[PDB]
Amino acid sequence: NYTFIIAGGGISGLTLADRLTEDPRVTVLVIEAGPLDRGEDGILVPGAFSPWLYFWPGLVSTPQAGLNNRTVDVITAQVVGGGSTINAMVYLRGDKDDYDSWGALGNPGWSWNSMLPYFIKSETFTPPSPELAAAGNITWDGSIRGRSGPVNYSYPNYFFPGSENWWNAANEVGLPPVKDPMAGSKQGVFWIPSAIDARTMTRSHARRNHYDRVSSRPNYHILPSHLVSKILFRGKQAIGVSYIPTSGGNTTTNVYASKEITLAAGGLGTPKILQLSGIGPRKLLNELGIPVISDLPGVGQNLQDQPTLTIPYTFTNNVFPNTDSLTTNATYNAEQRALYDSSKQGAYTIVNSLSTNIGVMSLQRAAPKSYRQIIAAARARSASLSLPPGTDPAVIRGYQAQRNAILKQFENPNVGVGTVHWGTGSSALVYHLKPLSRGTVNIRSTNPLDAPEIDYRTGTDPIDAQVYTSLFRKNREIFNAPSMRVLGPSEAAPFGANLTTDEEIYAVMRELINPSNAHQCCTAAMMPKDMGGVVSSEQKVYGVQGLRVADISFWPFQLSGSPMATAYAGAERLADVIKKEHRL
Ligand SMILES: Cc1cc2c(cc1C)N(C[C@H](O)[C@H](O)[C@H](O)COP(=O)(O)OP(=O)(O)OC[C@H]1O[C@@H](n3cnc4c(N)ncnc43)[C@H](O)[C@@H]1O)c1[nH]c(=O)[nH]c(=O)c1N2
Ligand SMILES: CCn1/c(=N/N=c2\sc3cc(S(=O)(=O)O)ccc3n2CC)sc2cc(S(=O)(=O)O)ccc21
Ligand SMILES: *[C@@H]1O[C@H](CO)[C@@H](O[C@@H]2O[C@H](CO)[C@@H](O)[C@H](O)[C@H]2NC(C)=O)[C@H](O)[C@H]1NC(C)=O
Ligand SMILES: *[C@@H]1O[C@H](CO)[C@@H](O)[C@H](O)[C@H]1NC(C)=O
Ligand SMILES: *[C@@H]1O[C@H](CO)[C@@H](O)[C@H](O)[C@H]1NC(C)=O
Ligand SMILES: *[C@@H]1O[C@H](CO)[C@@H](O)[C@H](O)[C@H]1NC(C)=O
Ligand SMILES: *[C@@H]1O[C@H](CO)[C@@H](O)[C@H](O)[C@H]1NC(C)=O
Ligand SMILES: *[C@@H]1O[C@H](CO)[C@@H](O)[C@H](O)[C@H]1NC(C)=O
Ligand SMILES: [Cl-]
Ligand SMILES: [Mg+2]
Ligand SMILES: [Mg+2]
Repeated sequence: NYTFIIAGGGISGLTLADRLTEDPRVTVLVIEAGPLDRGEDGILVPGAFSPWLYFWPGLVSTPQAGLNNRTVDVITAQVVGGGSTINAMVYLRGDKDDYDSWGALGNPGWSWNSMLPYFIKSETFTPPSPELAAAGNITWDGSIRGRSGPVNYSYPNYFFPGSENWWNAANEVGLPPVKDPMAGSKQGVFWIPSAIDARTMTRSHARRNHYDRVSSRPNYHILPSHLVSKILFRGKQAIGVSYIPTSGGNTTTNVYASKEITLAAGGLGTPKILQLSGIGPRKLLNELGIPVISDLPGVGQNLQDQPTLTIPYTFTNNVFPNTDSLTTNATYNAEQRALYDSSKQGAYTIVNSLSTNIGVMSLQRAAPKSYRQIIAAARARSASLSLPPGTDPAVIRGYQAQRNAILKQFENPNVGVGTVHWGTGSSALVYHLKPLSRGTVNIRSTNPLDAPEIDYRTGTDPIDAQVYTSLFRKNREIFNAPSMRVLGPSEAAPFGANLTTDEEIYAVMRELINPSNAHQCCTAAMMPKDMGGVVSSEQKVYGVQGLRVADISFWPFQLSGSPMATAYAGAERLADVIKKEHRL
C-alpha cells in the first residue's frame, strides 16, 4: 500500500512525486513504462544529441487526410524522465493569454498571475558569462526567472557566427530583440533558454532534477519498465492500479493507494489508461465490451501537436564554422569534442543541429497585410466543420470555446502563432504553434499492449494552411534580408524562389509538414464536463473520486511556445493543490 500511485514517470509525474515525498509520512510509487537512462553521452551531452535512444516503439499514425494521406511514425518518450530525457532542451514559457484563456474556459485559479510563482519555484536560472551576453545579445529579466528551484537552465557558452547574420536579418524584417521571452510575451528574436546544468554543461532532465536529487528518500518509490494497464475502483473511488511488464510477459499485479491515483502518462498514454478503465466515450467502450465507470466523450478527443516544416537551402558563401561543420569536417568535430571534454567550451554545448537564437511571431507580425482576412475566414466557419459529423455535442461546444479564445489570440499582437529557426546549416525550421485542427487517440482493443489509433488530423481545418503559408513567407523574408544575402542562400527543391503563389507553396508544404514535434497534448482536457472536458480546474476526473491527470493531456490547447517549462510548472502547481486537500 502507498499514499499515492503515479502512472508515468515523465516530467509531470517525477515533479509531482518529488514534491509529495517532501512529507516523510507520504509514500509514492511511480510506475514508468521505460527504463532508467544510463547517462549515455547521447542523453547528457548537447552536441551528442541522440533522442532515438528512448522513443516509444510501434506507434504509427492513421493516414493523414490533410497531408495527402501520409502515415507518419509517432514520436514520444519511453524512459524515466519522459520527454525531458530525450527532447531538444528548449525551455520556454507560454504567453500570458495562454494561461488567462485556460482560466476563461471555466477554470478558476488559472491565469498568468497564478502560474508565475510556480514558473519561478520550478527552476534555477544560471546567467551566461558577461562577454557572451554582450557579444551574443543575450538578455533576461532576473526578477521573473527562478533562482532556487530544481530545474537548471542556462544557455550554451558558444554561438556559430552565422547566427549573427540571421539575428540581424530577422531584425531587418520586423522581428526585434525580445528582452525576456519568459516574461509572458516573445514577439521577435531571442536566445533559446536550454535545460542544461552549467556546472557540467549536461542535460538537466526530470530523472536528475526530480528523482536523483531526492533519491535518498525511502518514501519515493520507482518501478521502471512497467505499464499501468488499468485503474482499480471501489464504486466510483479510484483505489489502485494494475500493472504489467512493458516487455509483454503474461504477469499482472495490483497495487493500492490510500489517497489518490494520478495519471502522468502523457498525451498518448493517459487517455488509453482512462479508456481501458471504463472512463471514456460510451460508444467506444460499448463497442469494446468495457463497462462504463464514467461516460466522458472528451477522453481521447482534442489531440493537438505543433506541426513542423524543414526547408532545405544551398549557400554560395556560408560562413565557417556552422552546425554542418560537425558532420562534414571530421577535424572540426574532433577539435570541438576535445575542447568540450577539456574545458566544457564550444559547439558541443549546443543541442546538435540547433543554433542559439530563435524567433516567435503573432499572426499580425507574420501577415501584416492579410491577418484580418485569415481571422474573417476563421470567424465565418462554424467550429463544427473542424470535427467529424456526429462528434459529441459537448466536445463541439468545448472546441468552439477554444476556437473563440484562439481567434482572440490571432487578433492579439502579443501572442505567438509560429516559430522560425535556422541551425546555421542546410535547413530552416518553421513551427505552427496554434493549430485549429483537432485529432484523436483511441484504444483499438482491450489488450493493454496494443498501440492506440492515433489520428493527428493535421491540416483538416483549412485555416491552418493560411496561417502556415504566412509563416513560410516570413521565413523567406529573413533569408532574403541584406544580412543573410551575404551568405548567398537559396531555397532548394522541392521549395524554391520559383514558387511564388500560396497554392504553389502550400502544395509542397502539404507533402513535407510533419504533424508532430512530440508535443502531444490536450486529450484529457481541463474544461467543464458540459464542454467535453475530462477534468475539473483541480485536475479531478469527472464522475470519480481519488483520480487526477497531471500530464499535458489536461491542457485545453497548445501554448505560444513548447510544452516543457509549463509541464514542470503545472506539476509544481498541482503538487500544492493535492497537499492542500490532504493537509500534507
Ligand atoms: C524528441 C522530443 C523532442 C522534444 C519534445 C519531446 C520529444 C519526445 N518536447 C515535448 C516535451 O518534452 C513534452 O511535451 C513533455 O515531456 C510532456 O510531459 P508529460 O509529463 O506530459 O509527458 P512525458 O512524455 O514527459 O512523460 C510521460 C511518461 O509516461 C510513460 N507512460 C506512458 N504510458 C504509460 C503507462 N501506461 N504506464 C506507465 N508509464 C506510462 C512514458 O514512458 C513517459 O515517460 C519538447 N518540449 C519542449 O518544450 N522543448 C523541446 O526541446 C522539446 N523537444
Ligand atoms: C534540435 C532541433 N529540434 C529537434 N530535433 N529533433 C530531432 S534531431 C534528430 C536527429 C536524428 S539523427 O541523428 O538520426 O539524424 C534523429 C531524430 C531527430 N529528431 C527527432 C526528435 S526536436 C525539437 C523541438 C523543439 S521545441 O520543442 O522547442 O519546439 C525545438 C527544436 C527541436
Ligand atoms: C542547479 O540549481 C540548484 C538549485 O538552486 C543549485 O543548488 C544550489 O547550489 C548552491 C551552490 O552550489 C548550493 O550552495 C545550494 O545548497 C544548492 N541548493 C539546492 C536546493 O540544491 C545548483 O547550483 C544549480 N546549478 C548551477 C550551475 O547553478
Ligand atoms: C485520401 O484518401 C481518401 C480515401 O479515404 C481519398 O478519398 C482522397 O482522395 C485521398 N486524398 C489524396 C490527396 O490523395
Ligand atoms: C547583436 O546586436 C547588434 C545590434 O543590432 C548587432 O550589431 C550584432 O551583430 C548582434 N550580434 C549577434 C551575435 O546577434
Ligand atoms: C496468462 O496466464 C493465464 C493463467 O495461467 C492464462 O490463463 C492465459 O492463457 C495466459 N495468457 C497468455 C497470453 O499467455
Ligand atoms: C575543418 O575544420 C578545421 C578545424 O577547425 C579547419 O582548420 C579547416 O579549415 C576545416 N576544413 C574545411 C574544409 O572547412
Ligand atoms: C524551380 O526551382 C527548383 C529549385 O531549384 C528546381 O528544382 C526546378 O528545376 C525549377 N522549376 C521549373 C519548373 O523550372
Ligand atoms: Cl531500469
Ligand atoms: Mg557568471
Ligand atoms: Mg576532462
